[PDB]
Amino acid sequence: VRIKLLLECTECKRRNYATEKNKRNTPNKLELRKYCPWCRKHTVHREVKI
Amino acid sequence: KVCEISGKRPIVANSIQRRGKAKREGGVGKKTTGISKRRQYPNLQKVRVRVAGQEITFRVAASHIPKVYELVERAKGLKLEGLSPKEIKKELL
Amino acid sequence: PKHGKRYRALLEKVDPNKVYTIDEAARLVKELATAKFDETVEVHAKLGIDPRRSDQNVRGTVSLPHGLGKQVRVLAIAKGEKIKEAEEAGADYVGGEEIIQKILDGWMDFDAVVATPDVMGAVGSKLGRILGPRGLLPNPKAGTVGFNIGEIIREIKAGRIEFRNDKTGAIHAPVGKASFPPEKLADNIRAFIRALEAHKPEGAKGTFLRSVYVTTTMGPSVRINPHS
RNA sequence: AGAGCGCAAGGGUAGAAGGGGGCCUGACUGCGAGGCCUGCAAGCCGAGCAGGGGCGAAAGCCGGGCCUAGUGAACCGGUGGU
RNA sequence: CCGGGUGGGGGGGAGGCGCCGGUGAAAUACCACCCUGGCGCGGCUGGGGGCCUAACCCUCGGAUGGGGGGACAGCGCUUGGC
RNA sequence: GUAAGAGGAGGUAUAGGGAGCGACGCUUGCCCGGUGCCGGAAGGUCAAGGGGAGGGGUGCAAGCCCCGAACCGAAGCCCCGG
RNA sequence: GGCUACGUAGCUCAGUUGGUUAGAGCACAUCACUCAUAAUGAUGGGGUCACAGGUUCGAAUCCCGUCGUAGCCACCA
Repeated sequence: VRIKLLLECTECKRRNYATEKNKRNTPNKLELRKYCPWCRKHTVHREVKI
Repeated sequence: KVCEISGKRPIVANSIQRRGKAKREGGVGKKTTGISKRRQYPNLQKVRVRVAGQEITFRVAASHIPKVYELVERAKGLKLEGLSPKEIKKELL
Repeated sequence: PKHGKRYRALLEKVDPNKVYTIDEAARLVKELATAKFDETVEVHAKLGIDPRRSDQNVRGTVSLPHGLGKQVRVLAIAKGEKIKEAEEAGADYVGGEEIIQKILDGWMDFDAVVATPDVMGAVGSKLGRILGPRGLLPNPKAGTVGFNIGEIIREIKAGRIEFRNDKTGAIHAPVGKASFPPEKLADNIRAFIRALEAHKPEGAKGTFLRSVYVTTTMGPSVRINPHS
């Protein structure tokens, strides 16, 4: 439900993506998880958009 | 009707006001799709000008009145006499 | 009498419908200072960011690639070790945590504060009713929370400026000092334009650069083609 | 093993799936042998390869949750990119 | 805000003020813009009323006109509603 | 009746159209909450229009074309009472 | 969706551009007055100004984020 809602994660260093979910209710401020983009190896990943 | 000048007779059905509701984009469209059909017809009016030896009227188009006064100008140039209202008015043009 | 005699002549030199730009302003407004001493070029800058917008009142922290000449003395509350740094900079009696009452128990003579982030916390909670509200205490962007804020002590001893918005963007850029002629006026004003464009809001539509009024301090000022 | 394993029951499980701590973020990418299932469609399962990544002394596990419900082909378009 | 501020006319005259100190959030001549509310105008831009007739419309024993209404009414296009 | 015009009526609020009841005798109680209807020159919402702060394509440029805020644009429904 | 207004004591309602010192009638409370109830006067309990954030030294008085309430236009592959 939109409370857990649905958001996506983009890398810094210009764009990139990966598919995820959230949980605003739970102590969920923002997120800087650590994944892999299409280009190169594993890196940052920043939280953004709907 | 039909103007005595440059035609200007009615228009019907798929003339239009349609209705529609129409498409664009303001989401998936303004309201997307939208569609219907209607009716539409011209203008006409009255110009009862004197000129020459008598008085005469006109069924003038929306914006073809200066043309009427022009016909007046051409009218003055010739011999417009006797008693014959629309009869003269026709010899005009 | 109303605006004085000096300002009636100095009125017959404004023609309140002019521009000058940074150039003619530099020169003729270098003249527009016949009053006392070191009139501060008061670039008076006004824009449009709705006198708060929650967090859009600039801060702009600038030195104007020259110098002022006045004094701030900083004081600093720099937890012993940081005192050392400030001790080769310009910070009077740096007092680790003790010159706090020489601010709080009524003993002024200072500006800025630089202090630290350490004591910031501590020393924030004490004088945040005077230096804070009025304009000295930390404001973590007014050159007052750090040890790289001592490099900033030299920054504040070469020019701080704290561009804020109050009710009109307003800010009064300070240099001019009626002893700088063409050169330093040109370069100073242009520099301020630079820092100006540097600190920008995130979507506040309008004229980012109306009022400039480049008044020395005692006279005329009419705009600078708010750009060049 | 009658406890627990979110939620209904069923299967199962203390040689762990349960309960405590440390590092983390494999709800990974490009693919997929060969099988479940089945009118179509869709759904289920997965070794390995390869990039690189977490943890592990290693051996090694990792394509979320012990598993079965928490789901909607297409047409329309919204939004970021190529 | 009943406290004084703001302005002009004058008498008359060589004399009258601003910082710190003091107080509080702030210090009060002067200078810069701006806000509050107002007031006058200049650009744009509308709301409301009167008078006029000559568009348009009514009528009176033929009327080239007199009398009534009149920029609405009638209509043409378009605008949203019911 | 698309219309010209027609009936109304060469009649004029004791006159003309629409509705409920149905001689005459008695009589016609409470509710304006939902709605219909009457009015009400403050106002919310909303149209094309009017306007132009602001953005873009493109030409070297002059320019051309599109997007468009503030704010003024009705009926109406909401609102107000009967 | 977009725009608008309101939500503060158990009830019902003001204080609204600050800067003070958060109220009113009902009701509860122990009284007072009357020989007697009621009428009314007094003192207390109840606000946690729709919840937070930020503006200010100092907001229930302002901008902002979430919801609840309603109003019209208006969206729904």
